Amino acid sequence: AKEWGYASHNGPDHWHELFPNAKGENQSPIELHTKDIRHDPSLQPWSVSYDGGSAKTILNNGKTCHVVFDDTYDRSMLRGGPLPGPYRLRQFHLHWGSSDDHGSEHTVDGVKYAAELHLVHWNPKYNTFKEALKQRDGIAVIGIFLKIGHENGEFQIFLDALDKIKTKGKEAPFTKFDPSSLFPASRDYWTYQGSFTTPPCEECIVWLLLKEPMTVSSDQMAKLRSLLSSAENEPPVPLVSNWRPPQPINNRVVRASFK
Ligand SMILES: [Zn+2]
Repeated sequence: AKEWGYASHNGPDHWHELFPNAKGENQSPIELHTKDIRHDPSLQPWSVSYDGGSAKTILNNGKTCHVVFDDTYDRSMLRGGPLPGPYRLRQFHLHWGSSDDHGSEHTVDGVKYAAELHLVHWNPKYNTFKEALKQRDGIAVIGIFLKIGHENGEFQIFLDALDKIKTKGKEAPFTKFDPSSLFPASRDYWTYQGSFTTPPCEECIVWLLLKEPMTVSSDQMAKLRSLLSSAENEPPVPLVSNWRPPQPINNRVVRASFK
């Protein structure tokens, strides 16, 4: 089946061998150059209504750790911004690096953070997460950068569950958790259209990148890259890094919601 990873043989540069989309015009991530970004005053603020009761499970597919929500009906919503309507929250996951100096996927003015958080939502108008993947506005992603600093007690809630899913395939119950408690003070954002940063890299993403990072400690970052990519019974391979290099911007325009 689909065979990819982040190693030198199944890494980012070889993905296009098994997945064609990896060569489209609208791939992510990209690098943000504020000098080229104008403030679009037509952009409205965004808002969420998360039902912490919609959290179901936490799993380690060996590529990253996810947190799945019940998106079979309107429970945890995201609305506003450049969104044609409200979207359902499906899940979140992290990309990180080997050290605190790098790790994010998007970079601003040449600056890379320690990690990047992705909250994936989809448009109910398209009936079906699978069917939404076929539309340029099927998915909506909140992107949160992570910088090192004081320890985040909110984010810590989530980390205490990692133990239960150390290896690939693991999966455990994870309920009553509202990811909005991680959002930073400011809600100002960049926005552009792109794709998934993992195969099959569908170009169905409207991106909402926050200008302000959430802060976390190194102890917490360390915990994150202590997860294993190998299966429960296999030579333990640490999950060191799962970020994709920045792709070509092409003719895309990245709009700002702030001045
Ligand atoms: Zn992602």
